[PDB]
Amino acid sequence: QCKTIAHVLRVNNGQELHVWETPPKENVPFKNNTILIASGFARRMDHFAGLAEYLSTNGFHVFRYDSLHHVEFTMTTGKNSLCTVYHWLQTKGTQNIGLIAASLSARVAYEVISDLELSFLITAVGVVNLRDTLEKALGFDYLSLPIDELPNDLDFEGHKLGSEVFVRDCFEHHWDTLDSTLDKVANTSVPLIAFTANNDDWVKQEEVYDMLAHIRTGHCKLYSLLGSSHDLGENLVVLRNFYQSVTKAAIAMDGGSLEIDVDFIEPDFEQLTIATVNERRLKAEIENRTPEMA
Amino acid sequence: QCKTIAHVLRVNNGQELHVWETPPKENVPFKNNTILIASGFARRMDHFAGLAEYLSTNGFHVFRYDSLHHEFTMTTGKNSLCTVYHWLQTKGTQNIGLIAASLSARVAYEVISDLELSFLITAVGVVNLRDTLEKALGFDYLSLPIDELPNDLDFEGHKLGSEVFVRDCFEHHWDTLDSTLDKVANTSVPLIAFTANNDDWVKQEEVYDMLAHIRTGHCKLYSLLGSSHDLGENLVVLRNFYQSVTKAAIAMDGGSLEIDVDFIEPDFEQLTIATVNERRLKAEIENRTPEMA
Repeated sequence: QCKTIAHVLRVNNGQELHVWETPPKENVPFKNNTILIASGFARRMDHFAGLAEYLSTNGFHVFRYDSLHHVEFTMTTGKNSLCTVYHWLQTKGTQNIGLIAASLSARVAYEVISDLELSFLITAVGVVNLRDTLEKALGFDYLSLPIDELPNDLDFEGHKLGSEVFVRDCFEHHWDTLDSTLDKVANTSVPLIAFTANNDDWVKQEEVYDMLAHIRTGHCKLYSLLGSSHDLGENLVVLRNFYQSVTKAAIAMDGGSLEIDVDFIEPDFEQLTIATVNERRLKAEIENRTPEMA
Repeated sequence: QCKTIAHVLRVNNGQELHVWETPPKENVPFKNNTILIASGFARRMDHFAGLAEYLSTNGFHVFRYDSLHHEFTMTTGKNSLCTVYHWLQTKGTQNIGLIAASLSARVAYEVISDLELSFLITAVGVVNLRDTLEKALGFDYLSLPIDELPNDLDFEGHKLGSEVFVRDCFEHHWDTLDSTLDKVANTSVPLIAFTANNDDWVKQEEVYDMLAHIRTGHCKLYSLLGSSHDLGENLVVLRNFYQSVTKAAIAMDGGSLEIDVDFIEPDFEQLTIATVNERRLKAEIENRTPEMA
């Protein structure tokens, strides 16, 4: 299989998380930052297997990770998965790390950017206002209901969510408002490029600009993905416009720049097909792997 | 003892609640409405023993109830009021007025579009729970993650266990002014809201804002003489409290909202005896047959 490695990280409470590692290609120029990709809610995106391809063909050592589980999700479990993989890279010796995150995973990333030592953060259609996005996505503001009148589960695809556990954590760990985001983002030093989709009914672009406007370093940029809505896997043109945008941003930011009109090597359909089928091989591999304690 | 009867209601889940009943004085004109008084948080107010005195000396049959228990959450407050109301209903009592003050008045505004009450009178009643608690406790604790909260919060004499209380505020939407404004909006119950002239804890502008969302328009705001939020600051502030609410209960029992009404005022010996009767009631509640409710 192209040498992508399956890792099982076993966090001390009986929780497990899977990490998919893809090494850089043999003779491309050196890339200083290791890339972390939050690939938990990315079922419909084949867990970003093709983005890891686009990045290793361009020189990056990639780690993709999913969510902690106990053999349902709250935003705090997403935050703990990212902090677990991150401390494991640090102890394997990795020092320079960039992070890419999209949609709901981007809210989890904005939450720790004033606490984590990251070389950069890139987000795509990232949610800044959880309550408003979940309203737009589900057709109703379920967070306005008494907790005990909640439907048993909600379907926010990427996955499905147990309503009470998840809504209780929103309020208790204050994930819910645009202000909780702006408070977090405010004192960061991490460079950030934010891609918004053009026809995105779920993430208000003005709210993204407002969040960028609170980053007191003024060291950020917003760019837009053409003719896309929130669904980045809508068709193959919207998908590769995401892949190429995020790869030029990873290359620019790896070199301290925020201007993304940069050159890159693009995988062809055959390489991308091999990466898709090679994911099924990895899923079977991870069936029997030694957990690594964390 | 003066005639107050104690009762212990046990609800179907093993929580008890205490109700103190004072019948009207014998030869005074009939009063159509029984009065319920939320008295759980009124330790410093001697659990409203003298307001009951004032009221029964004027013909009202009064019930005062505490909070359900086997710490407190606002929903426990709402279930305690709903339990006693439902219990009085089973006794065939039909016309029921309610008096609530401070924290308890928020509980009262939560259910006033669901209960058939003849009227509601509130004193220094909180319309915006998050803002009052910031003012009372010095800091907005509701802005912290639940796991960084202190063990207890000391609110107005009573200690509040912080995790269970803050979880319930968000979960049952007790926290904002808007939640109050939604519950109050379609009410048919007449309301007199008394505010204190220099209350730091409750903003008068927000009480007027609440009253202004009551579509029927039959409500009135009157203000108490001095008072800060503390109705038991001194004997003058306290008697202005007792006196204002007695005129409002008299006037509203006859469908009026203007309180320049005559009333009978207990003297000091009658209020003292009510205070001592409270010790007597508190002791014998343990040798009282629980009533199912």
